[PDB]
Amino acid sequence: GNEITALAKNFSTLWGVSRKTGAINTTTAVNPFSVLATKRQEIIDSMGEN
Amino acid sequence: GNEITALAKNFSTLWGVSRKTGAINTTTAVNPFSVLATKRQEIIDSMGENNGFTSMVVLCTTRDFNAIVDHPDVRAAYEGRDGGAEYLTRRLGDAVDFQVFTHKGVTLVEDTSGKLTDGSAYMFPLGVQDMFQAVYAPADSTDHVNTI
Amino acid sequence: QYGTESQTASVEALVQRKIEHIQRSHGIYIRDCQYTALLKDKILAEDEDGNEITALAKNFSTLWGVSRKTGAINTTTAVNPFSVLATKRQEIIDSMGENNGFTSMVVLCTTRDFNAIVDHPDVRAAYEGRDGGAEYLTRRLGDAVDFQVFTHKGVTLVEDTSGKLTDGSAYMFPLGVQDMFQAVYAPADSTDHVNTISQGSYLFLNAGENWRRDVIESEVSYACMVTRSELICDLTITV
Amino acid sequence: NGFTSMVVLCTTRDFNAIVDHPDVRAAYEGRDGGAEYLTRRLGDAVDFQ
Amino acid sequence: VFTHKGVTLVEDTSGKLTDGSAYMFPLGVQDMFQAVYAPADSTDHVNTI
Amino acid sequence: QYNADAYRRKIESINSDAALTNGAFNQFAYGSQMFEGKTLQEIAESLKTMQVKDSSREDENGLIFPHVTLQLVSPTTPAQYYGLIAEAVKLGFEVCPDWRLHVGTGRNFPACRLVRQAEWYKPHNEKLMAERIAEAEKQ
Amino acid sequence: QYNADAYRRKIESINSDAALTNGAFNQFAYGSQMFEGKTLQEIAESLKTMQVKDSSREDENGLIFPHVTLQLVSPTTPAQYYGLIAEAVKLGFEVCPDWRLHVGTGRNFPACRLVRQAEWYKPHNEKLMAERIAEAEKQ
Amino acid sequence: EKGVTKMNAMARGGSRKYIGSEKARKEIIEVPFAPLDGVTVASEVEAFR
Amino acid sequence: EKGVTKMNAMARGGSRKYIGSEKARKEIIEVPFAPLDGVTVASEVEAFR
Repeated sequence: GNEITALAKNFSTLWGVSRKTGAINTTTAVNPFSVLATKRQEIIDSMGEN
Repeated sequence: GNEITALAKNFSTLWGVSRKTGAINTTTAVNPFSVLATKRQEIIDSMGENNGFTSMVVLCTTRDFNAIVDHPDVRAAYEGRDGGAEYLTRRLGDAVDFQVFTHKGVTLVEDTSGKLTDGSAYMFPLGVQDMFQAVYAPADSTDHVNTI
Repeated sequence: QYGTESQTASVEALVQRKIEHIQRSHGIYIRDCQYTALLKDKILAEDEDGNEITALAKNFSTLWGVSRKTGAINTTTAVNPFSVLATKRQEIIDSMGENNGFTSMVVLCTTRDFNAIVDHPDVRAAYEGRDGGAEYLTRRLGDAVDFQVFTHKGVTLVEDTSGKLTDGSAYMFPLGVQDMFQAVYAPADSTDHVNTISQGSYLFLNAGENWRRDVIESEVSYACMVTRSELICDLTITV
Repeated sequence: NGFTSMVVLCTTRDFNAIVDHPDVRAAYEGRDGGAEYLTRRLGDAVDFQ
Repeated sequence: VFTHKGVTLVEDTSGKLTDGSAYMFPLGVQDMFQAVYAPADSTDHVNTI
Repeated sequence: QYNADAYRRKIESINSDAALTNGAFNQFAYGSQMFEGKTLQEIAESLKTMQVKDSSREDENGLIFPHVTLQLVSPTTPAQYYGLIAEAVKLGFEVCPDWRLHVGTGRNFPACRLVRQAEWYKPHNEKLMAERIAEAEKQ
Repeated sequence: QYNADAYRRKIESINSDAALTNGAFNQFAYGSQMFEGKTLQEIAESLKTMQVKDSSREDENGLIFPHVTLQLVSPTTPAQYYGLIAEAVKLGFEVCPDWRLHVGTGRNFPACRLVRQAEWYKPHNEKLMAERIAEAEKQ
Repeated sequence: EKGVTKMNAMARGGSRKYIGSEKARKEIIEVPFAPLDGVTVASEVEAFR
Repeated sequence: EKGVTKMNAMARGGSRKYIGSEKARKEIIEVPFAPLDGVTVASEVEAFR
């Protein structure tokens, strides 16, 4: 159960690309979906002409 | 004249290694060959398993070669020997004419092609197996595809 | 298909690569055995996970009841490192007995330790102020590799750049003493190759044992031996 | 930047008068036979300075 | 051979020179020393190179 | 042994009057460490009345030899090497008149053999010989 | 020409204060003939206040240069070569402190560059320059 | 890399033969293609000699 | 101007094999002619045949 680093290739470090992240805590207050919407705009901007 | 990022894969990123650095101010009194030997030792420490190499060469330009050689600490050493026809490269080739100097284990080599920027030398070991590889791919035809 | 008879074009290339790989691996193994024997005084026996097999990893200081000399040299200190090597040269000389026939007093060490000891204030005046070169017997005899040699006061330093030595470990031992370092090969693990003189490193082509492939099997049985292990003087260098 | 050298072609008088200057007289006197590829590659065929 | 002050002394040991006879002359000047061969003294070897 | 000319005849030959005419009794002052953080005058003064050092199988620190040879090594500019020769001779440290005695460690060809002054060597040598003989006798 | 700095600036550079720091103005005292029938003290005295000689295209007998370089040739024992260096420095003939300026005629490697005294060179150089300028003006 | 042909170990006479392979660092890249086809033969014997 | 390097990378297989240049700075000159016919092949110097 130990990863074979010669075969386990991270996609980000493979395609020369990076991935997005986020941080939400729904216990306190506010609507969490604002962060999701902002990530949606970021993703659709990343797609761009598609 | 713009690099194609889809084909110009970097070397010390594809494997996960990093080159070393250096600094040789020939105007100062510190021996340049002291720094050269220190970097040679640091490179040797990074080989480990096989660690069998023919020679330790420093590829420099004519200006850098003459600035390092003409250092007060190295002059006498160069004037007395200047290779003395007892260098590995001078005995292996024996026909190509370029300046060489072996001192403190590192072989200074002068590159006269104009491809090296002044004030930039590259230490590296000769003879290390499969450290430098190159290959010829086939043509762009449908008859030489999948052909040697 | 055993094309060593009509070896026209491709045999002398694929075959050359195959053996140049197999014997390269076997040479790596044998160098490991030799360095383990000389540095650690034991036969190199290990498991797959890297755990020593105590049944085969027979030490040499107990198999003969002799003890290696030990020493320590501090380059930062003011004492001449070769003065220490001068005294412990004699300690090995005395234990040689009445059949002393050593060629040289090899003090094989690492690049860092070599540089540290030769850069000592007492040593640099002779290393820089002499080192005639092409006069040391080892340098003249070899003349085919990049290693630093310094023969000062009988002691013959030799820098080892093979990476098998950890820093601060100089192993002083005589060279040329007859029957002090011995090596042995053994036959294969076949019924055909039992009670047969060892042929070096073995190599077989196994085809019918499987169907998914054909297997090449290489088998080397090797063990070094340091009989007179009372002459090697392990040292410790602090820089 | 592919230039191998930087040659200054001149005559015997110009060469002998430009290198005998006080700031370069000593450097010329204390020179070496391994000047450059010119004295090495083109040697034994043309006797130049 | 002794090349001092441009002058290039050359000792001749062929015995064709009497002592006290030094013959100073430039070398390499084109068409200063010329030699000629001639055909034989035969009717077949007349008007022949 | 036990001062049986090992310190009576050896020291007599070390001072002598023909040990200058002959060779032997030579101290080498190479470069590198000998120049670290020292002036030319300071080095020249230190060269005078400089006893022997280690690795000498004959007498270890066997007093001050009548001949000191300074040679040119790789980490030594010709200004430094010829600096000592001129500085030393100024303070009365004359050079050996025998051309055969100007030799180095085989290689590093430039080597000059400098003869010390009598006052700087013979008194100290005699005093050290007397003290060593007395100490050996008191045993 | 006609004393247009050919004897005003040339002599000024010959004496100067940085001609010692830089090279140039070097007189070679080789062996063979320089030792025939002469003592070490006599040769050392003759070396001081020794003007130039023939084959000098620059100034022929152009006064006394600030640097005299004595080197070792084949017909010269090391006793003779190191004899002059010690003899000269005794009478105030100090050696050049620049290691790059200790060179010979390419071959015959051992060569020491000795710097003359100011009194032995500059007064005579100035007097000769003044006399030459006066003689050129009177024409 | 050390380990792929690392026979080492000590195995055991009779069974358990180490079949060392795989786990080797290996990246495949695309070889850049550069044509110098810029040319126009006029006669050139059609480069057929 | 400022560097000349042919044989670039170029994409592989089906791609543009640039066999000509479009943006450049070209000049046309007429190369001088020079015959030296001054000679007279003697009937013996016709061994060329």
